Amino acid sequence: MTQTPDREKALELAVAQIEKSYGKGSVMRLGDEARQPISVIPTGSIALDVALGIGGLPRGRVIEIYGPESSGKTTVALHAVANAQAAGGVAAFIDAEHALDPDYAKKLGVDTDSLLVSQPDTGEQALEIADMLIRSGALDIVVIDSVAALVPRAELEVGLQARLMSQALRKMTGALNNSGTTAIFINQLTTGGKALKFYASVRMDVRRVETLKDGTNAVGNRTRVKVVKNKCLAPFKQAEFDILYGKGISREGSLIDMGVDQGLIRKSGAWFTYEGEQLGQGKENARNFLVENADVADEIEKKIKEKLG
Ligand SMILES: Nc1ncnc2c1ncn2[C@H]1C[C@H](O)[C@@H](COP(=O)(O)OP(=O)(O)OP(=O)(O)O)O1
Repeated sequence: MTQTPDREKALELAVAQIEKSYGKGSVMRLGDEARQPISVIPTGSIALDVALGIGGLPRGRVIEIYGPESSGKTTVALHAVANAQAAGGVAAFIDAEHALDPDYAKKLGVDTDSLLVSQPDTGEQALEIADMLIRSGALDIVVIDSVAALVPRAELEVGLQARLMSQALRKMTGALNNSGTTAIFINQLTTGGKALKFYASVRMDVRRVETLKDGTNAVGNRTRVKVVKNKCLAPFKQAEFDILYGKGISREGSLIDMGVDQGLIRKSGAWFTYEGEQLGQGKENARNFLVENADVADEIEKKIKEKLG
């Protein structure tokens, strides 16, 4: 063929139909401008929020946060919870690991007192209780800690967990689209993950990069999240942030990094300057600066969201 102009129109149609038959996000161009939804649960890391393209987690979708032991998964999830609550939303936690430490959760901004916690007796029950809560249309965000831990009733008394997820997720997936409840599934390191991989609209890969140090010992860790699946925005985008031991995700920390990576914060050797005055000498001070000077911190957050979306 020798075509050229009529191609960008035929393709356009193709896409358009693919879009309508299988839903928005069925095909995209990695370079495409992300759609901008109304509601979205911020993750608490401006970087991860943009890597997600929509500023936060989508609603009414199943999210999957997988990765190895102590990567930041539960942290990231607990944050998405602390934000859903901040907006006056109610959350639930389906515990099948019995490892949730509220003291920490509270420090992140979680209204632990109002947190609906469940601890099922079988993997089926877990999803059932999940579904039932979901359908009430009262929940905003539901976190199910560990897919690996939802053992079927049978085993508790041959690919059972696989079938279990499949069915469970088939049913649950519809109720979510109609309730606007986003559900997060934590995954270790794949059992029933085989299907979750497909039902999931967003799939994040969290891994621990470096053990953040500063003179003394490791006061935190540098986490790297990679969205390997994103049906709401072009996928394959990654982000890095710091989780300080006991503190969680350093918000300001992202403000700085994301700040300089957008020309909003100058770096003149150890010094972090922001449109005139100085923030501090050394990322930590800069960090500390923003944490006690919330006002400006918010200013920087606002300006990056104004510069991208
Ligand atoms: N109660 C706590 N107090 C202080 N730091 C904590 C606490 N819980 C977790 N962390 C810190 C230490 C770890 O480096 C980091 C782990 O994040 P986390 O979200 O708990 O990872 P994860 O959920 O992927 O792994 P895990 O399998 O251990 O549950 O957070």
